[PDB]
Amino acid sequence: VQLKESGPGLVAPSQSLSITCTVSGFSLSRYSVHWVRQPPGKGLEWLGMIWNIGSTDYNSALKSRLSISKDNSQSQVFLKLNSLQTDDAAIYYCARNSGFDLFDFWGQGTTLTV
Amino acid sequence: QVQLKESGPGLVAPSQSLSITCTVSGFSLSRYSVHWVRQPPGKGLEWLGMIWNIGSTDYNSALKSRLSISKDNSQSQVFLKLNSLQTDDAAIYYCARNSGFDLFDFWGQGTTLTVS
Amino acid sequence: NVTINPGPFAQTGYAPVNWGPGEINDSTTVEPLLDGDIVISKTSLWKEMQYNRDITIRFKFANTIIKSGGLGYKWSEISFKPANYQYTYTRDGEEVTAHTTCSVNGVNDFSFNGGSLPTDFVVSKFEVIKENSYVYIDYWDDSQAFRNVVYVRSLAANLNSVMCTGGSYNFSLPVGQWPVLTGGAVSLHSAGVTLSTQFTDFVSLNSLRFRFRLAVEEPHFKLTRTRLSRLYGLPAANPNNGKEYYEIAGRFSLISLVPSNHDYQTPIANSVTV
Amino acid sequence: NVTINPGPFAQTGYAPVNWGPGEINDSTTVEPLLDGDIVISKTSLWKEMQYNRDITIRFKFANTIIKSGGLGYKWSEISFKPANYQYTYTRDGEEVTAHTTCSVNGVNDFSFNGGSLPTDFVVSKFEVIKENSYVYIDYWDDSQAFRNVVYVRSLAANLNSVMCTGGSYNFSLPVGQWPVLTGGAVSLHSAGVTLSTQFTDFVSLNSLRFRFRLAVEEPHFKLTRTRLSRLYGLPAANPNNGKEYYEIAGRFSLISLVPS
Amino acid sequence: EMQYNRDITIRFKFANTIIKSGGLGYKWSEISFKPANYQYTYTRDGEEVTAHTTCSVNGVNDFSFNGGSLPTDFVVSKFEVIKENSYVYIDYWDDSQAFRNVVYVRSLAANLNSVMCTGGSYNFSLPVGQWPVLTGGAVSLHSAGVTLSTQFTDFVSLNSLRFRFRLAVEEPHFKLTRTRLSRLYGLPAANPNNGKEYYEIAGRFSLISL
Amino acid sequence: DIVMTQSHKFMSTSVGDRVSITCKASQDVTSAVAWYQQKPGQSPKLLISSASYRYTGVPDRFSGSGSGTDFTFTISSVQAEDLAVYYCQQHYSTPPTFGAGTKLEL
Amino acid sequence: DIVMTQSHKFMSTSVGDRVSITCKASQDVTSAVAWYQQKPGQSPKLLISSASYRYTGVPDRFSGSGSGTDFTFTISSVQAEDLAVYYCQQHYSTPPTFGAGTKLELK
Repeated sequence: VQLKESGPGLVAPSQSLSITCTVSGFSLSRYSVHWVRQPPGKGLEWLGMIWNIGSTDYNSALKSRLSISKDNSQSQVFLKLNSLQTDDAAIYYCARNSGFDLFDFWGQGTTLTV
Repeated sequence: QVQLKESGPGLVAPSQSLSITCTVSGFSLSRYSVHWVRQPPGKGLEWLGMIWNIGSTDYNSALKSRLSISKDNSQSQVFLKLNSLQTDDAAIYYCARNSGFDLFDFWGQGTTLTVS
Repeated sequence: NVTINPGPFAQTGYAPVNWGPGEINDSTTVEPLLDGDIVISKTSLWKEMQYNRDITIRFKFANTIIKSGGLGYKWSEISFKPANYQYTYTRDGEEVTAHTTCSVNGVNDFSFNGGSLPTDFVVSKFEVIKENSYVYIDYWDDSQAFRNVVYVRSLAANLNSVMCTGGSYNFSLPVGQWPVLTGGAVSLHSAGVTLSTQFTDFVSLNSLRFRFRLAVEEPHFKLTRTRLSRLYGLPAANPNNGKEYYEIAGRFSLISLVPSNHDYQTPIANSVTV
Repeated sequence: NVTINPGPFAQTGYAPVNWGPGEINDSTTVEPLLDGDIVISKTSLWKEMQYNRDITIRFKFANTIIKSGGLGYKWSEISFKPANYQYTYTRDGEEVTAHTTCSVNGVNDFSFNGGSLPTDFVVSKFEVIKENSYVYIDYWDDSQAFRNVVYVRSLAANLNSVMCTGGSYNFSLPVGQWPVLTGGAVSLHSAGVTLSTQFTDFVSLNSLRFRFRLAVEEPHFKLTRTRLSRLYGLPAANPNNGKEYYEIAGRFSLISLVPS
Repeated sequence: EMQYNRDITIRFKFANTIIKSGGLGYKWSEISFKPANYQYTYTRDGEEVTAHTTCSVNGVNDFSFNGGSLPTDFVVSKFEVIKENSYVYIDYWDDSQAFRNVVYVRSLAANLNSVMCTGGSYNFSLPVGQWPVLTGGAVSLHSAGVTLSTQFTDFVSLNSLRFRFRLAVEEPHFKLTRTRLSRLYGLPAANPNNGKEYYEIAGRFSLISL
Repeated sequence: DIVMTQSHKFMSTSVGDRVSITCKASQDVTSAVAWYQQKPGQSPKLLISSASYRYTGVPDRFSGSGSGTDFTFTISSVQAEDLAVYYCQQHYSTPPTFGAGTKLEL
Repeated sequence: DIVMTQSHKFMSTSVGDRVSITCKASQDVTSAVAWYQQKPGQSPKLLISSASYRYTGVPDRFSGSGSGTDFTFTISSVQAEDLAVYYCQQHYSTPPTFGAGTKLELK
């Protein structure tokens, strides 16, 4: 199994954002994926989850601002965040789920500059 | 106990409609099904149509397109309608219950029809 | 390149399925080793329709026999097991293929103890179905009707009764006379239908289950050379009694949903030329 | 561009249901006498939707034991039996009531025979479950989601695991030493969910069935005063071990076709 | 002004490209047309003549079916189909006196009879489920003008005559089974040749080379 | 469809004498036959439900038999109450279909 | 929502001496608490999946305990590559919620 991210790295306020997590070794029709981020020098958080079936679940606060999507054809997953701030700057991770909300394998993690 | 009673005009004219009402008793129409048959004078008997326990209905091919079977579960009464009848359609009509596949168990008294 | 635009209503529909058998009642045996809200799609069209078709069902029982260790006089188990069958019959329309899978539930378990010697004869369990028990005959078909059993609103089957009779089975003892198990009949009367879908990771495997109630009828079943006598039921020794298949025949009506070939959404001017 | 259906649309809908339990693997025992086409409704308007919510499954097993007549040393059955539970809990600021039923299939039955004298201890059937068995738990609720489970397309559930361990049963012999059964434990992992409907005459009767897969764990279980060998599994003697409820937590997502 | 005018026998066959998208076998992307060549020998005027003919299409219509975003469901994003709007172009090269002196012409024309082209049946290969098919479709070709043109084949440039053909749609319907689509009209690009090697057109062409 | 026939149409049978009747089918009906009795001024009644089954309350003298195509209905003693018409139904297919109707005479 | 806290942000132990950490919860999460480890320049890893169960291959010198509200994580002997941050998760509710992140320093 290998989870790799890919993103811009530098962005401007009041704009969009798109990251893509490319998976290999496991099928996205047998597992689910989670997105998390780490405000610099602060506790880690849950952002959203995309299930095995196609349904998605979001964090309450950023519900209004994000979309999560996937494509079994590209064996990839992707997230979009819009109308960002300075506070939204952090390092972003995509992870796999095994049980209820246990994270098993993680990616390298891209850092963001706004 | 169970009782099946019919009710109909008795006399009718060609090129007209027809309506008959089997009034069941002692058994729910949501637990059983009902069949319509008739016996033209002499000769033998036929099958006309059947109304199921759930609401679906099945008809006989020869008389198809002329028959109309329906019921009201709360009224405990089935009703059949035949239109555009002829002299050949004259017969005694009998509503009957079904137990297995097509076994008839209890029958009504049977009304006789005259067309002229 | 003209581009035919999509219409307002969504084209959602049935989900992929594979027709198969259901669960079963099973139990193994261990012998000792010593002796002694979000919206995912837009609006879509669906209409309720009636499919009334004839159903012919052919079934066959199966049996399993397990003898214990030692001199070989005594048996450990004689019981039922699922069995499958396939065939082709003719609806008035065409020929259709069919599969079936029988099974039981609520079975009664009898035993007999001839003695505590190595030579004496004991059978620790032989099963028998009876009043309380039931029989479930699952079914799937190739016709058009079975393609629309998903999303069913109502379903009712009118079926005939059948009689199953017991054959005979001979206990091969190393030495001495051979006792025998013989007869026993039960008669199936229809009860309601059951549908079921198992949601595994990518296929909705599904199945029906025709239930069937039982009543007891003569002949009796008997074990020869012993005190057990004249008890009612269908032993598991030889249920088929030399017949390839028992049959049930009757009608079934279903009221279900169907994707609406509504006929309005069409590219304008889809017609022959003029 | 394409033509569009504009007329007034008809009102088909869900059909009356009553939520309840499913079938169950059962078997009695008889003991010796002595001791020696037509369109029913018009075009309508439907829609597909998500219902994703949390869940707390609380359950508890049940056992049956029966003795055989005589001196009182012979048991004929130490077996399992379905059990029911009714509870309440909170989910996103809503109190839901709920009912649960626990049955077991795939059982592996055992036996011991200490001898044939009238006095010898004997147990003809005590059943355990040990990696060749499944526990099936049925659940119904009072929320809105369960109202719209009719006509479902896909359901999935991410649920935590729960370890169940055995207690101890002290067999009562009229005279002499009392042997005892003690030990055993299994872990219940999740597997596929099932939905089953029964079209009886009156009204449809449906049932949900979460299906769990067992895996054996320590401690080992044993029967004293005999030669049974430290086997592994969950003995059906005292499965819940003085705990009122075992519980599992999780989340379930269903994708259902709801009337629009 | 040396005049050449001859009987003529055209032969041809379409060809399609199918491209599926990745895994699980459900979601196709394109079912389109593409040009196609055929070579043959026939006898006319008591002489044996070899020929090479290439068929292409323009004005094609694009249809689509989207069964949903959920993975398992069936999807085909673009299958082309021909109708009254579209035009066919078939080009012909022969091996005789005439088609050596077909450059520098003063007048071209031709009288050609007509033909019918019918669809076949394509079977989508789903891993699990019942296989939806694509069947039906008809169309009839009726002649139009002639022009000069050149077709390039096997690294040898060649000088030939290009016939245009207008279309008229006709029955049977074309339909996707196991879906709501049904009773559409035209010729889809799944199996147009229908196992038939060659449709053939016959007639005569008039030419006054200079 | 299914088609059935009866041997006779009227049969002279004395009181207290054994009597049998047969009706034939065209296709193969394994064991699905029924027998109805219609007295004058009465509605038909069900006496047989299978190849040789007896419905509840039917008198003992009556019985039936047959398998495959040929099927028969037998009484041991005729009695005054037994003077009536008797029909044979088939129920192994979609259109239930009766026979012509053969009866008795004293 | 769910809320968690960890006692200190630094805990100091020489190679070979017991480490012991605690994190409290804002409700009675029944045995559903996990523990992650993040080394410098590394992505977090899963060590103690349920309050006590150790996931897959992790050394034995790790272990955990606790029930109800209070939960703890204990190492018996320290090594040189254990200097890392450790987080405690809670998995009995919709928003998985980590702690702040407490780590170790060497003497």
